[PDB]
Amino acid sequence: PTLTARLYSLLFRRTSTFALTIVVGALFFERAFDQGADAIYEHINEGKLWKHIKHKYE
Amino acid sequence: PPHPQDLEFTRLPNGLVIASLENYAPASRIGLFIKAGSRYENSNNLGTSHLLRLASSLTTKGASSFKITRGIEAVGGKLSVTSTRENMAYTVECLRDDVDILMEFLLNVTTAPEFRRWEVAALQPQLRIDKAVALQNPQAHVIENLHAAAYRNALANSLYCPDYRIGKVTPVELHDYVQNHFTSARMALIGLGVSHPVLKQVAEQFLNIRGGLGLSGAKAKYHGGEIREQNGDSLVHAALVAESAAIGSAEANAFSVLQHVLGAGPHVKRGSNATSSLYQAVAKGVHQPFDVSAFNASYSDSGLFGFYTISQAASAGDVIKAAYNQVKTIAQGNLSNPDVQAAKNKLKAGYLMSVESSEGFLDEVGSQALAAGSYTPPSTVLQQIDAVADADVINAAKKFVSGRKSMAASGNLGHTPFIDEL
Amino acid sequence: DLELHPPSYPWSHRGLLSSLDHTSIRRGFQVYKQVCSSCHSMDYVAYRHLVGVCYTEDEAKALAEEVEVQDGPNEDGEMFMRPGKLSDYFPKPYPNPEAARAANNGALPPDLSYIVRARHGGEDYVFSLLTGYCEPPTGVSLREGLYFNPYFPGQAIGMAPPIYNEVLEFDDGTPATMSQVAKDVCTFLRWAAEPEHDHRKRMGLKMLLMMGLLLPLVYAMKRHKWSVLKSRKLAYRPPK
Amino acid sequence: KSHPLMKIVNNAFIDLPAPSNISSWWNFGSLLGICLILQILTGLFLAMHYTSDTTTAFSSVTHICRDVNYGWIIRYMHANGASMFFICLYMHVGRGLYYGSYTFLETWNIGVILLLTVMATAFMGYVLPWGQMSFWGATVITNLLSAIPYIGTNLVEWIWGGFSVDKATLTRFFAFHFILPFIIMAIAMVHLLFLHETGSNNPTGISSDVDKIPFHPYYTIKDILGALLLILALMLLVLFAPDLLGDPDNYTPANPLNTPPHIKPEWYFLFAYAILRSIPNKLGGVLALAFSILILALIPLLHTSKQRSMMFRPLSQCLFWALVADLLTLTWIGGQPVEHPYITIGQLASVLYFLLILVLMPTAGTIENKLLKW
Amino acid sequence: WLEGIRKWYYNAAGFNKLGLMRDDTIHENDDVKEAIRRLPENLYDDRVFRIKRALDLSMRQQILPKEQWTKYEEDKSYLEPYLKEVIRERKEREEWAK
Amino acid sequence: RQFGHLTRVRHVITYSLSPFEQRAFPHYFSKGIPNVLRRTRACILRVAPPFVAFYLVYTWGTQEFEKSKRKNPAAYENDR
Amino acid sequence: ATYAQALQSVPETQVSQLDNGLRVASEQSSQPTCTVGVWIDAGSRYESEKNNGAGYFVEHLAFKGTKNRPGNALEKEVESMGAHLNAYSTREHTAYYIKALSKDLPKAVELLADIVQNCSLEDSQIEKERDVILQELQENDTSMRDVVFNYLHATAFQGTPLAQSVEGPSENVRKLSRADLTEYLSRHYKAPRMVLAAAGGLEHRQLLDLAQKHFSGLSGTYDEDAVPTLSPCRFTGSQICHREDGLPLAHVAIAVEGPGWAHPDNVALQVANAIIGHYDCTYGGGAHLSSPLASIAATNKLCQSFQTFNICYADTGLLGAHFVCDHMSIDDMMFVLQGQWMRLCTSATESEVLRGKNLLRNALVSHLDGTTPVCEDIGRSLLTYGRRIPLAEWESRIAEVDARVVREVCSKYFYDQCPAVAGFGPIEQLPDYNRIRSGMFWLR
Amino acid sequence: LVDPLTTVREQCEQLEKCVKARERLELCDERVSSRSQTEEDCTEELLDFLHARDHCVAHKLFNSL
Amino acid sequence: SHTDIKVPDFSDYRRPEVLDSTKSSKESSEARKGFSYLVTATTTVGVAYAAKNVVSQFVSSMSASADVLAMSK
Amino acid sequence: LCRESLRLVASVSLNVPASVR
Ligand code: HEC
Ligand code: HEM
Ligand code: HEM
Ligand SMILES: Cc1nc(C)c(-c2ccc(Oc3ccc(OC(F)(F)F)cc3)cc2)c(O)c1Cl
Repeated sequence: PTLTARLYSLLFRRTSTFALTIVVGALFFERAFDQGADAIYEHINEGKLWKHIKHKYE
Repeated sequence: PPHPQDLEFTRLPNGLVIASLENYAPASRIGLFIKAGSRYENSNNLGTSHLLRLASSLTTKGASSFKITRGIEAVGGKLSVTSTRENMAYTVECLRDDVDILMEFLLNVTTAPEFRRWEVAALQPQLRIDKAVALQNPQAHVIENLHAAAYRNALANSLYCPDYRIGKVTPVELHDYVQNHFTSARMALIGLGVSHPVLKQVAEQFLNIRGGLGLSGAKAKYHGGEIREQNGDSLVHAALVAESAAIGSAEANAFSVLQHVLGAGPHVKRGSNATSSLYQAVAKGVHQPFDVSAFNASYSDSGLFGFYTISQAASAGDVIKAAYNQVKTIAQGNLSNPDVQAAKNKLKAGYLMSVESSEGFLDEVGSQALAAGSYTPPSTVLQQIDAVADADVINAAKKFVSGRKSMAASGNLGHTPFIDEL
Repeated sequence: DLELHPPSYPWSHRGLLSSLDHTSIRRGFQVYKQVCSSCHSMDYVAYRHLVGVCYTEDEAKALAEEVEVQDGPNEDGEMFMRPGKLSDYFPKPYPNPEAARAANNGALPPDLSYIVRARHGGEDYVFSLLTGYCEPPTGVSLREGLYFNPYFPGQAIGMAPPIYNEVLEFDDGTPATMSQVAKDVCTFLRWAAEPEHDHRKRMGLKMLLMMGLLLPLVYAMKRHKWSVLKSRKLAYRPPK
Repeated sequence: KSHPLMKIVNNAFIDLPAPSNISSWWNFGSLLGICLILQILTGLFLAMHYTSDTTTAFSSVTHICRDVNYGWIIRYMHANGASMFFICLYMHVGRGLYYGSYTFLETWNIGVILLLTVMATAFMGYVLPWGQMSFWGATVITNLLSAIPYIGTNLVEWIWGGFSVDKATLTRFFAFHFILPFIIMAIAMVHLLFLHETGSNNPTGISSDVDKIPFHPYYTIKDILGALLLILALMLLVLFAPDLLGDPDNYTPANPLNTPPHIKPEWYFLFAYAILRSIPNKLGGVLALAFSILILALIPLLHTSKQRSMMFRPLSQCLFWALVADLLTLTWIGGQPVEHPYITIGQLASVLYFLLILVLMPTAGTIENKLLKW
Repeated sequence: WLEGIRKWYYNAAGFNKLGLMRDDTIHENDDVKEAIRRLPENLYDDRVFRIKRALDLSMRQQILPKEQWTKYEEDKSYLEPYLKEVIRERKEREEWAK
Repeated sequence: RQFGHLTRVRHVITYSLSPFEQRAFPHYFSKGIPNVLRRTRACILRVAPPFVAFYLVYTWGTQEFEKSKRKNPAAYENDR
Repeated sequence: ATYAQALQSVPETQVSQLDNGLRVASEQSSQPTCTVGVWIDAGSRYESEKNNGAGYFVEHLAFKGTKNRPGNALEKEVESMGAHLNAYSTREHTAYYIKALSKDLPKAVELLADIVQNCSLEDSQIEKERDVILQELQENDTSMRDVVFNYLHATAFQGTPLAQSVEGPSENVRKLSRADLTEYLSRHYKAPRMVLAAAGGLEHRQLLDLAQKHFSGLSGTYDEDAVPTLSPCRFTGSQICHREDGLPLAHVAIAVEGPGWAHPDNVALQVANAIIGHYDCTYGGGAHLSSPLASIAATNKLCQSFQTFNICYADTGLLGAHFVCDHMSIDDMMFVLQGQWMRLCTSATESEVLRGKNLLRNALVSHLDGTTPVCEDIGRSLLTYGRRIPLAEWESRIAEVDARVVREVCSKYFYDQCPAVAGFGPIEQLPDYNRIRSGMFWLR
Repeated sequence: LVDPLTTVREQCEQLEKCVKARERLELCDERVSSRSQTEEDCTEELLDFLHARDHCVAHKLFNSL
Repeated sequence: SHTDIKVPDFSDYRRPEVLDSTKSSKESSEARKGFSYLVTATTTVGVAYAAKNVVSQFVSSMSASADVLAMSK
Repeated sequence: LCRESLRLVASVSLNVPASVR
């Protein structure tokens, strides 16, 4: 079986498990994305933010 | 194979026939045959048979409309009802372990129906359906008419309720009709795949109701004559018959043989019906799609015999005459011993096949059981076929060509002949 | 009736994902507190606002207690001054427009809270104004109290050129040039007028990536559904 | 019990027979709903913190942006949402003009009402924060009514509740601004109630009862996608260019003593401001500005082609895009000061607008028929 | 000459690209609705299909191959003779009411 | 009005296919791009001239507004 | 004398073979009449695009006389002796059979061997059956049942041989020459790809020696890579919607991919199909019917007739239902039907299974009542299953089917599967495919 | 201490358009200065210049800061 | 005849995995469904993320502003 | 209904259609 084919019969077939998947997956996704793109932005604007220049004034 | 059994037989004190082949099939098949067809409908309570037929499984004394329908379906049984112009045949089927439940529901339906005003009124418009579904076949028209043209009192009556009466049948008329015609002297209990002790035991206990024919039929005064329903179908159907003789006389057999001489039906798929005398006679002046076959009706009271024509629009005049001529030149006596010997095989085999499956068998056992006294094994029938001489056949054809005529036609009847033009 | 439009000075925060430079905000703040807090009100900012932006809580509170602000009324029903605290909004140069004008030859120095968004060009203008002062060309005289600035409209501003080299000295010890001051105070004024600015642009990134992800996925579903109709085949078969 | 009976009133959202071939121009009504609901939702949350008094009205909005949690996103979604509404509106009305949908007279005329209602709402909305353009926008726009002879001068004062746009006005404008949306949402349901009598038009202009499809699942998913795009367009403005469609003067609190230099109604009104300024006469201007919007109600009586849609109508097709381009021109001309050459470009664009609609577009349709032997 | 312009316009309008006859595009309306009712089985059934195919095309956003386009020369005015009557009968109905 | 009651259609056959049995984005660029280009070709001369005309009038009236705002020209004029 | 025991007393069908291939098959009862006939693996699935509709042509010609019996002799010899001669073609099978008297069995068996082997195929007769069949195709054109079922096939098995009708496209009928038919015949009527079945009054070995007498002389073996193999036919989730409004009633057929003659599921699927059952307006039951679809249909007149089916072929089938109904009742009829499928898949009550089991039990016993039935069972059982199967085995297999099975089995073939849909008539209401497809899954 | 600005202006007003404008400034500036009671200035020209200069100034001033 | 009616050929539009008209679809359906139902499930997740975020913002709108928290201390 | 290959007892039941023999 393919990944798609296993994914179908293990998680998408029963509408119960389908929903649970979306939930689990969305919790997992949320953190990954948030922290990923937070990181991309923080790099894109490296040096400039109060979290980068915090240490100096403590 | 297993070991063939005697179709047992009894006739209780009050004239009630009982019969039971125990052929150890997995299935059990039980009929209760009753003399209550169209013939016993008077000139007022018409259709009451027809409604009564549909009315199986309306609430009864011991079982509700629900319990009946769902109870049988719970074991996958079946409660059929089969009417002739003479006999009603309430017939059950099921596995041989359920026989008593199906027997039970059968007796309630026959001995103990309530016919509740609000159920019977609700059932009425089914007549409209069941009738229209059946008059799809243009034959039904023609045959219904034919009896109404031929006979008057009893057998002129249709199997399907007349128009005006649809709705008008009262629950009193059912009570009345059942009470008067569901009686021990008019009933035969037939069993296939069941032992004789239990069929008796139940018959004694729960079918012993008033055994006094509450009405009797008439003697079927044959009239004769013609009914013609002009209606523009592509084809034209028309039947022409004459007073034949009743079933149970050796004169019936001669007409049966006379039938398979003339026309029986297809025996070989897609053939040209080479042997069929009628088809072949009318095969030759007329070059078109057409059909003809030998009509042979035979009841206890009387009988019909002649032919049925499904011709073209304008070929009606030709086909009906051409076919008539062919029967005439049999009455005049052109019948080789080969032709009687072929027909005797057709019939001998045709009968033997028609009781092969349990379905036909039970209908013949119950047919004999009511029509006259006890079972007449196949050998005697096959023998009686042989018994018919080659004179009796030509005398049957002589009785037709000379006899009083009944014609029933429907189609576009512009080029259709009348009995006096024939 | 002629007007000179600003140029496009490229700030560290110009590009669509580029954040403000909090060090330069920090410096800019001092430029306000030292150079302009004596004529320009910044009515909608308070010391707490600075915390976590360009100052610590302690630094900010120390910045607060640096000022005497009025409070009251007390038990006797009388108003009294007290040292500032985090929740105090930057103190006001005057009591009212009439006072502010009467002190400056009739002209009222506008509030700087929203000045960056209240003017076309924004910091590219304010910068250009602050540094762009120059001499009246042959033909142009001016009233007393008016100075010629070509970036201002009507070229006759009532603001004395407010920054020259080393008008103050910064905490971190950057070269306190004129153009290096204007840059920092403009970077600050931007934050003053738009505190959301860094966060907004970060959300913007998340929105872009998210639409990135969804907008094809949905289009896909739409297409999956409509396939049935887009693919179909018709056939007219009349008889005779 | 189950309430199972009037979900079966979504026989006009699910099993509704729709045409197979409506293009993305039919996506716009839905969006206008999203716009309306969005605006309402954000408006309510803004109303939780705003105050209609002149002393605090500016101060409130700032407090919303600065100190109220995420108040700034809400405030800008609201203000840019107002623009997205009007974009969606002008697309939506265009569709109707091109494809001749104005034949659905009721639905159309109810439309022309809705439009006015939304203009009226948004006009008051922009007064609420009490910035310089908020005030002078109202003073200058409203005053137009006193052009109306005899009564107008009294009528204007009644509107205002005084002798000037004042605290007395700002409060009621807030009040009305809050209410109208709902009257709009009611009328909208009627607007649909009439449409569903006939079902939608399509781009051909040819009765599509021969080829219909269930609204669901087809046009639901089409519309979800469509909304997602609008949400993109909105969020780009809100998160990247939040003041792009705004005037900066409105970031300085209103002052009835010092008039701004270039006073101008917000962008979606500029086309009519131009038409108004074309005409030298005061009343003439007002009547012109009125006609400039209400002529939408005349349109159905000016139809002439025996074909419904412009799809199969070349001449008309051009004149249409000429109209759109002229609107774009008038919109530009309305944004500029009233100096050469803008006043003459103004004139001609204005005369061109009305000439197109009343004279040329109906003629195009007539000729068009003569060329097909109609 | 006019007949050159007519020919041009016909092909510019470009209903033909969808295999539609002129009288398939006519604006539905009481008279038209009536004329159409009077049409015979074949002429009606045809129009139904021409339109059923034209809509399907419009949905897919495509047109017919150059060859299957409706051709000016061959373009039947099938609805014309029927409608003219429907109209005249109504003009008579109005005249009489005057 | 709903399915069953819309209108009378005779002698038409529709063949269709499961979304699961078929491709979502068939011949997307293969047959898309040319179809798009034909479509753009179809309409372009009806749509674009009005906007081109806008572009001309825009830049003209703008740079022309800028002339009239500028200055005067004989090199002597405000005196003599 | 129980049901369990009654299955013991059933004659174990006896089967022999020949060196030349022909399997011989017979079940003995003491019946005075009997049925005997030839069963063959041939038809429109083995046919192909150019020769389609030939098996029907041969079946037509086969009774128009052999070489040893010219003209209408073959006909008259059978007619006159009393017996009956019939034949039929399907997509995967062909049978020619005779009902006769026991005594005639020897004479009967002879004629069959002549029909199969020594067929005339008169060139004058070919053009006679050419006009016949062309008119037999116009007949079917007005029999919505037959039309819809052929459409269902066409769009269920599109692009493969099964998609083909048994009767063949009206073109082929008009352009098939002797060359094609003779070839078909000699290439497909081979002795190992055939069975000789009979039942009634006869002893197995009387048949076998008649088979050696008349069927040893048949093509006894085959050549190497000419006797064909069957390609698996792809099932395609699709729809075919013949919208014809002038017809009084709409016929629809919907089905998902069936398992195939082979698979043991075909019992639990028959049990399941028995639960949903079947109906028409002339049934007595009305509202009191056990099948909720039937009772709903009856009280509300959703339809005037509906029947579930399991059409089986070699390595696939059609497992679905068919209904005839009013132009406005289609959606509802569909909704209830799919409802029932999903109800079975996700919850199948215990007793309602026990109802199905018994209905099926009843069905097969009361189906095999006669000779013509049992001869036909034997004739195909060998051509498909490889053997014949005792009612006592069918019983065992049925008795193992319970709730959990019926569900797993129905869930297996129905739940979330693309169905194939044929609709003929005033079907403007017939739901959209995208809608119907969502009717195949759950938790709405 | 010296300002990065006061260098970048010097270096920017080398370029051809600045000197060309500065020329026109002098040139009409003369004309305006040397007469009696004419009413113009060369403000326009000043701005013409300043624009040309400051476009440049802005293009690099910020590297020093 | 109605048997002239042959279904047209969809091989232009089909999925690769179901092109061979002599190969059973039953293998690939497993993965075909999975693949399409995946798109849906992702789209749902993204939307859930998106929704969770706009809601909670609008909610947080009503908790004490920094203005009111200033004095809380 | 069809045509072209042509060469009483009523019956009704509870599970069968009605047949006309
Ligand atoms: C002691 C007085 C004083 C100081 C110091 C001062 N200003 Fe001003 N400013 C004014 C006055 C008076 C105006 C009047 C503007 C006018 O001419 O109308 C003004 C005008 C302005 C404007 C003009 C608004 C506009 O659109 O033209 C800005 C911007 C401005 N100042 C910013 C600043 C900044 C930044 C600083 C220091 C970092 C500063 N000012 C220091 C008195 C001052
Ligand atoms: C239905 C369409 C609506 C439109 C087109 C609309 C339009 C506008 C506009 C243009 C503004 C000025 C925004 C600004 O410059 O900041 C505004 C402000 C406002 N609107 Fe609405 N609005 C609508 C509905 C609502 C509703 C239903 C409410 C409340 C229930 C509401 C409440 C407000 C409030 C409180 C303001 C003032 C805050 C601010 O300046 O942003 N609006 N509206
Ligand atoms: C709040 C403002 C409005 C809303 C929410 C709204 C909503 C809708 C919706 C949802 C539809 C169905 C979708 C469609 O066909 O596009 C529709 C159709 C229509 N609306 Fe509007 N509408 C508004 C304003 C207007 C206006 C101002 C006009 C005309 C001046 C108008 C004219 C129409 C017409 C003619 C149709 C149907 C024509 C067709 O089917 O092609 N509407 N409206
Ligand atoms: C023919 C046709 N009909 C309708 C109804 C729609 C249609 C209209 C609106 C839709 O969503 C809505 C969005 C906001 C709404 O609010 C309000 F109540 F305020 F309106 C109501 C509905 C969704 C679909 C459509 O897209 C087409 Cl093509």
